[PDB]
Amino acid sequence: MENFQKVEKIGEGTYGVVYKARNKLTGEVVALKKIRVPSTAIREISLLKELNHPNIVKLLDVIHTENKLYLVFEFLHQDLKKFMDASALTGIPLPLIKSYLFQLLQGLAFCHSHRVLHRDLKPQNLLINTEGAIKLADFGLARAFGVPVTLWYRAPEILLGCKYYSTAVDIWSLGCIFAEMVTRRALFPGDSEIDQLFRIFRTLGTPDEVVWPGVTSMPDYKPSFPKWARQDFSKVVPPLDEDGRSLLSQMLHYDPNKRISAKAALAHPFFQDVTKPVPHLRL
Ligand SMILES: Nc1cc2[nH]cnc2c(OCC2CCCCC2)n1
Repeated sequence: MENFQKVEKIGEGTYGVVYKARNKLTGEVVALKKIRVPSTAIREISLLKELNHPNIVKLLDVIHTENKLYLVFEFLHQDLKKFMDASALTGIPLPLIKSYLFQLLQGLAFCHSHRVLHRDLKPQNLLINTEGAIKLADFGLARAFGVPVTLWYRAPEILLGCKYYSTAVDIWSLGCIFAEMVTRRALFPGDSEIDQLFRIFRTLGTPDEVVWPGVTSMPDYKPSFPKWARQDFSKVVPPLDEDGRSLLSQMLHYDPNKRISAKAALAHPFFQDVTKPVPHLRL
Protein backbone atom coordinates (compact mmCIF):
# COMPACT_ATOMS: atom_id res chain seq x y z
CA MET A 1 0.00 0.00 0.00
CA GLU A 2 2.78 2.36 1.02
CA ASN A 3 3.46 2.04 -2.75
CA PHE A 4 0.36 4.13 -3.49
CA GLN A 5 -0.48 7.77 -2.86
CA LYS A 6 -4.17 8.54 -2.53
CA VAL A 7 -5.33 11.44 -4.66
CA GLU A 8 -9.07 11.69 -3.92
CA LYS A 9 -12.21 9.94 -2.67
CA ILE A 10 -13.91 8.89 -5.88
CA GLY A 11 -16.91 7.59 -3.99
CA GLU A 12 -18.15 4.80 -1.72
CA GLY A 13 -19.14 1.56 -3.36
CA THR A 14 -20.44 -1.94 -2.78
CA TYR A 15 -17.20 -3.35 -1.44
CA GLY A 16 -15.94 -0.16 0.04
CA VAL A 17 -14.17 3.02 -0.65
CA VAL A 18 -12.75 3.68 -4.13
CA TYR A 19 -9.86 6.08 -4.40
CA LYS A 20 -8.05 7.74 -7.31
CA ALA A 21 -4.41 7.05 -6.64
CA ARG A 22 -0.89 7.11 -8.11
CA ASN A 23 1.65 4.27 -8.21
CA LYS A 24 4.71 5.79 -6.56
CA LEU A 25 7.06 3.92 -8.89
CA THR A 26 5.25 3.31 -12.18
CA GLY A 27 3.70 6.80 -11.90
CA GLU A 28 0.57 5.09 -13.23
CA VAL A 29 -2.74 6.70 -12.09
CA VAL A 30 -5.19 4.05 -10.87
CA ALA A 31 -8.42 3.37 -9.08
CA LEU A 32 -7.92 1.61 -5.71
CA LYS A 33 -10.63 -0.40 -4.07
CA LYS A 34 -10.33 -1.36 -0.41
CA ILE A 35 -12.43 -4.45 0.02
CA ARG A 36 -14.32 -4.46 3.29
CA VAL A 37 -9.47 -12.69 4.02
CA PRO A 38 -10.94 -16.03 2.91
CA SER A 39 -8.73 -18.19 0.69
CA THR A 40 -11.58 -18.88 -1.73
CA ALA A 41 -11.86 -15.16 -2.52
CA ILE A 42 -8.16 -14.71 -3.10
CA ARG A 43 -8.24 -17.61 -5.56
CA GLU A 44 -11.36 -16.41 -7.43
CA ILE A 45 -10.12 -12.85 -7.67
CA SER A 46 -6.81 -14.16 -8.97
CA LEU A 47 -8.66 -15.81 -11.83
CA LEU A 48 -10.55 -12.66 -12.76
CA LYS A 49 -7.12 -11.04 -13.33
CA GLU A 50 -6.66 -13.07 -16.46
CA LEU A 51 -9.96 -11.96 -17.93
CA ASN A 52 -8.95 -9.32 -20.43
CA HIS A 53 -11.17 -7.56 -22.96
CA PRO A 54 -11.48 -4.04 -24.36
CA ASN A 55 -14.90 -3.52 -22.77
CA ILE A 56 -13.92 -4.89 -19.35
CA VAL A 57 -12.20 -2.55 -16.85
CA LYS A 58 -8.77 -4.11 -16.34
CA LEU A 59 -7.90 -5.53 -12.91
CA LEU A 60 -4.22 -4.55 -12.82
CA ASP A 61 -3.17 -6.09 -9.48
CA VAL A 62 -4.41 -7.74 -6.31
CA ILE A 63 -2.86 -6.60 -3.04
CA HIS A 64 -3.25 -8.79 0.00
CA THR A 65 -1.43 -7.28 2.98
CA GLU A 66 -2.07 -7.16 6.75
CA ASN A 67 -5.31 -9.14 6.69
CA LYS A 68 -6.55 -6.45 4.25
CA LEU A 69 -7.43 -6.60 0.52
CA TYR A 70 -7.05 -3.89 -2.14
CA LEU A 71 -7.99 -4.13 -5.83
CA VAL A 72 -6.06 -2.01 -8.32
CA PHE A 73 -7.90 -1.15 -11.55
CA GLU A 74 -7.30 0.72 -14.74
CA PHE A 75 -8.69 4.25 -14.25
CA LEU A 76 -11.23 6.03 -16.47
CA HIS A 77 -12.50 9.61 -15.97
CA GLN A 78 -16.22 9.26 -15.97
CA ASP A 79 -19.05 6.89 -14.99
CA LEU A 80 -22.25 6.62 -17.06
CA LYS A 81 -24.36 8.06 -14.27
CA LYS A 82 -22.41 11.34 -14.24
CA PHE A 83 -22.66 11.44 -18.01
CA MET A 84 -26.45 11.02 -18.08
CA ASP A 85 -26.95 13.67 -15.47
CA ALA A 86 -24.73 15.94 -17.54
CA SER A 87 -26.94 15.05 -20.53
CA ALA A 88 -30.32 15.33 -18.76
CA LEU A 89 -31.44 18.37 -20.86
CA THR A 90 -30.49 17.12 -24.28
CA GLY A 91 -30.15 13.37 -23.90
CA ILE A 92 -27.55 11.17 -25.50
CA PRO A 93 -27.59 11.01 -29.27
CA LEU A 94 -28.96 7.65 -30.41
CA PRO A 95 -25.79 6.72 -32.30
CA LEU A 96 -23.81 7.04 -29.10
CA ILE A 97 -26.47 5.10 -27.16
CA LYS A 98 -26.18 2.39 -29.77
CA SER A 99 -22.38 2.32 -29.63
CA TYR A 100 -22.32 2.00 -25.87
CA LEU A 101 -24.98 -0.79 -25.86
CA PHE A 102 -23.06 -2.71 -28.50
CA GLN A 103 -19.77 -2.35 -26.68
CA LEU A 104 -21.39 -3.47 -23.40
CA LEU A 105 -22.92 -6.49 -25.08
CA GLN A 106 -19.45 -7.45 -26.39
CA GLY A 107 -18.20 -7.27 -22.80
CA LEU A 108 -21.02 -9.38 -21.46
CA ALA A 109 -20.63 -11.90 -24.21
CA PHE A 110 -16.96 -12.29 -23.45
CA CYS A 111 -17.46 -12.78 -19.67
CA HIS A 112 -20.48 -15.05 -20.12
CA SER A 113 -18.67 -17.31 -22.58
CA HIS A 114 -16.39 -17.97 -19.52
CA ARG A 115 -19.33 -18.30 -17.12
CA VAL A 116 -18.51 -15.12 -15.28
CA LEU A 117 -21.28 -12.74 -14.40
CA HIS A 118 -21.67 -9.38 -12.73
CA ARG A 119 -24.99 -9.65 -10.90
CA ASP A 120 -25.05 -5.95 -10.01
CA LEU A 121 -24.81 -3.78 -13.11
CA LYS A 122 -25.77 -0.13 -12.72
CA PRO A 123 -24.85 3.08 -14.52
CA GLN A 124 -22.26 3.78 -11.78
CA ASN A 125 -20.12 0.80 -12.82
CA LEU A 126 -20.22 1.64 -16.50
CA LEU A 127 -17.19 3.75 -17.25
CA ILE A 128 -16.48 5.85 -20.31
CA ASN A 129 -13.47 7.58 -21.88
CA THR A 130 -12.77 10.34 -24.33
CA GLU A 131 -12.31 7.87 -27.26
CA GLY A 132 -15.89 6.59 -27.20
CA ALA A 133 -15.22 3.30 -25.46
CA ILE A 134 -17.43 2.13 -22.48
CA LYS A 135 -16.30 -0.60 -20.05
CA LEU A 136 -17.85 -2.74 -17.33
CA ALA A 137 -16.25 -2.53 -13.84
CA ASP A 138 -16.56 -5.02 -10.94
CA PHE A 139 -17.28 -8.12 -13.02
CA GLY A 140 -17.13 -11.37 -11.02
CA LEU A 141 -16.75 -9.64 -7.64
CA ALA A 142 -20.16 -10.39 -6.10
CA ARG A 143 -19.53 -14.10 -6.47
CA ALA A 144 -16.09 -13.64 -4.95
CA PHE A 145 -16.39 -11.99 -1.58
CA GLY A 146 -19.65 -13.90 -1.60
CA VAL A 147 -21.79 -10.78 -1.75
CA PRO A 148 -25.41 -11.46 -0.82
CA VAL A 149 -28.41 -10.33 -2.82
CA THR A 150 -29.94 -0.18 -5.59
CA LEU A 151 -32.66 -2.65 -6.57
CA TRP A 152 -33.51 -0.69 -9.73
CA TYR A 153 -31.67 -2.98 -12.07
CA ARG A 154 -32.34 -6.35 -10.46
CA ALA A 155 -33.74 -9.21 -12.55
CA PRO A 156 -37.10 -10.64 -11.54
CA GLU A 157 -35.74 -14.13 -10.89
CA ILE A 158 -33.40 -12.66 -8.25
CA LEU A 159 -36.34 -10.78 -6.65
CA LEU A 160 -38.47 -13.99 -6.58
CA GLY A 161 -35.82 -15.96 -4.69
CA CYS A 162 -34.06 -17.97 -7.38
CA LYS A 163 -30.73 -18.93 -5.82
CA TYR A 164 -29.18 -20.37 -8.99
CA TYR A 165 -29.81 -17.52 -11.39
CA SER A 166 -27.65 -17.16 -14.60
CA THR A 167 -25.93 -14.88 -17.09
CA ALA A 168 -29.43 -13.68 -18.04
CA VAL A 169 -29.57 -11.51 -14.93
CA ASP A 170 -26.98 -9.20 -16.59
CA ILE A 171 -28.99 -8.89 -19.75
CA TRP A 172 -31.97 -7.71 -17.72
CA SER A 173 -29.84 -5.06 -16.07
CA LEU A 174 -28.35 -3.82 -19.31
CA GLY A 175 -31.87 -3.58 -20.73
CA CYS A 176 -32.93 -1.37 -17.83
CA ILE A 177 -29.80 0.80 -18.40
CA PHE A 178 -30.60 0.97 -22.17
CA ALA A 179 -34.10 2.34 -21.44
CA GLU A 180 -32.72 4.93 -18.95
CA MET A 181 -30.27 6.21 -21.60
CA VAL A 182 -33.07 6.67 -24.13
CA THR A 183 -35.58 8.32 -21.84
CA ARG A 184 -33.35 10.01 -19.21
CA ARG A 185 -35.37 8.51 -16.46
CA ALA A 186 -34.97 5.26 -14.54
CA LEU A 187 -37.21 2.43 -15.80
CA PHE A 188 -37.94 0.75 -12.47
CA PRO A 189 -37.09 3.03 -9.55
CA GLY A 190 -38.19 0.76 -6.68
CA ASP A 191 -37.62 1.81 -3.10
CA SER A 192 -38.20 -1.64 -1.55
CA GLU A 193 -38.12 -5.18 -2.95
CA ILE A 194 -41.90 -5.37 -3.19
CA ASP A 195 -42.10 -1.93 -4.77
CA GLN A 196 -39.43 -3.09 -7.26
CA LEU A 197 -41.43 -6.13 -8.25
CA PHE A 198 -44.66 -4.25 -8.52
CA ARG A 199 -43.21 -1.52 -10.73
CA ILE A 200 -41.98 -4.29 -12.99
CA PHE A 201 -45.45 -5.93 -12.89
CA ARG A 202 -47.19 -2.63 -13.60
CA THR A 203 -45.17 -2.22 -16.81
CA LEU A 204 -44.64 -5.70 -18.18
CA GLY A 205 -47.65 -7.35 -16.61
CA THR A 206 -47.80 -9.72 -13.71
CA PRO A 207 -45.97 -12.88 -14.71
CA ASP A 208 -47.87 -16.14 -14.87
CA GLU A 209 -47.36 -19.73 -15.98
CA VAL A 210 -48.20 -18.80 -19.62
CA VAL A 211 -45.27 -16.39 -20.04
CA TRP A 212 -42.85 -17.95 -17.51
CA PRO A 213 -43.25 -21.64 -16.74
CA GLY A 214 -42.25 -22.37 -13.16
CA VAL A 215 -42.75 -18.84 -11.89
CA THR A 216 -45.60 -19.66 -9.47
CA SER A 217 -43.16 -22.15 -7.85
CA MET A 218 -40.33 -19.66 -7.08
CA PRO A 219 -39.71 -19.30 -3.33
CA ASP A 220 -40.95 -15.72 -2.98
CA TYR A 221 -43.89 -15.84 -5.35
CA LYS A 222 -47.23 -15.09 -3.79
CA PRO A 223 -50.58 -15.98 -5.38
CA SER A 224 -51.78 -12.87 -3.66
CA PHE A 225 -49.66 -10.57 -5.98
CA PRO A 226 -52.01 -8.12 -7.79
CA LYS A 227 -52.48 -8.93 -11.49
CA TRP A 228 -51.73 -6.06 -13.80
CA ALA A 229 -51.90 -5.91 -17.58
CA ARG A 230 -48.84 -5.31 -19.79
CA GLN A 231 -48.25 -1.83 -21.31
CA ASP A 232 -46.91 -1.21 -24.86
CA PHE A 233 -43.17 -0.43 -25.13
CA SER A 234 -44.09 2.36 -27.52
CA LYS A 235 -45.20 4.10 -24.28
CA VAL A 236 -42.23 2.95 -22.15
CA VAL A 237 -39.25 4.17 -24.24
CA PRO A 238 -41.17 6.39 -26.72
CA PRO A 239 -38.68 7.99 -29.05
CA LEU A 240 -36.95 4.61 -29.45
CA ASP A 241 -37.40 3.13 -32.94
CA GLU A 242 -38.86 -0.33 -33.68
CA ASP A 243 -35.57 -2.28 -33.90
CA GLY A 244 -34.66 -0.78 -30.53
CA ARG A 245 -37.87 -1.70 -28.76
CA SER A 246 -37.66 -5.13 -30.38
CA LEU A 247 -34.22 -5.64 -28.89
CA LEU A 248 -35.22 -4.05 -25.58
CA SER A 249 -38.25 -6.35 -25.45
CA GLN A 250 -36.12 -9.43 -25.81
CA MET A 251 -33.78 -8.18 -23.07
CA LEU A 252 -36.73 -7.89 -20.69
CA HIS A 253 -38.28 -11.36 -21.16
CA TYR A 254 -39.47 -12.58 -17.74
CA ASP A 255 -38.36 -16.13 -18.50
CA PRO A 256 -34.63 -16.25 -17.98
CA ASN A 257 -34.39 -19.05 -20.58
CA LYS A 258 -36.13 -17.05 -23.26
CA ARG A 259 -34.23 -13.81 -22.53
CA ILE A 260 -31.82 -12.98 -25.40
CA SER A 261 -28.14 -13.77 -24.81
CA ALA A 262 -25.42 -11.17 -25.37
CA LYS A 263 -24.02 -12.99 -28.46
CA ALA A 264 -27.37 -13.21 -30.18
CA ALA A 265 -28.12 -9.59 -29.30
CA LEU A 266 -24.95 -8.50 -31.12
CA ALA A 267 -26.62 -9.96 -34.18
CA HIS A 268 -29.74 -7.94 -33.73
CA PRO A 269 -30.64 -5.75 -36.74
CA PHE A 270 -30.64 -2.59 -34.48
CA PHE A 271 -26.83 -2.87 -34.78
CA GLN A 272 -26.72 -3.13 -38.59
CA ASP A 273 -25.70 0.56 -38.82
CA VAL A 274 -23.60 0.81 -35.65
CA THR A 275 -20.75 3.36 -35.43
CA LYS A 276 -18.35 4.59 -32.69
CA PRO A 277 -19.00 8.29 -32.02
CA VAL A 278 -16.95 10.23 -29.50
CA PRO A 279 -18.74 11.91 -26.64
CA HIS A 280 -18.28 15.46 -25.48
CA LEU A 281 -16.76 15.12 -22.01
CA ARG A 282 -15.99 17.74 -19.37
CA LEU A 283 -13.47 16.05 -17.03
N1 LIG B 1 -12.87 7.03 -12.80
C1 LIG B 1 -13.10 5.79 -12.27
C2 LIG B 1 -12.28 4.77 -12.72
C3 LIG B 1 -12.42 3.50 -12.27
N2 LIG B 1 -11.85 2.32 -12.46
C4 LIG B 1 -12.46 1.41 -11.69
N3 LIG B 1 -13.44 1.98 -10.98
C5 LIG B 1 -13.45 3.26 -11.30
C6 LIG B 1 -14.32 4.36 -10.85
O1 LIG B 1 -15.32 4.09 -9.93
C7 LIG B 1 -16.28 5.11 -9.66
C8 LIG B 1 -17.48 4.50 -8.96
C9 LIG B 1 -18.70 5.39 -9.19
C10 LIG B 1 -19.77 5.38 -8.09
C11 LIG B 1 -19.24 5.30 -6.67
C12 LIG B 1 -17.72 5.44 -6.67
C13 LIG B 1 -17.11 4.32 -7.49
N4 LIG B 1 -14.09 5.59 -11.35
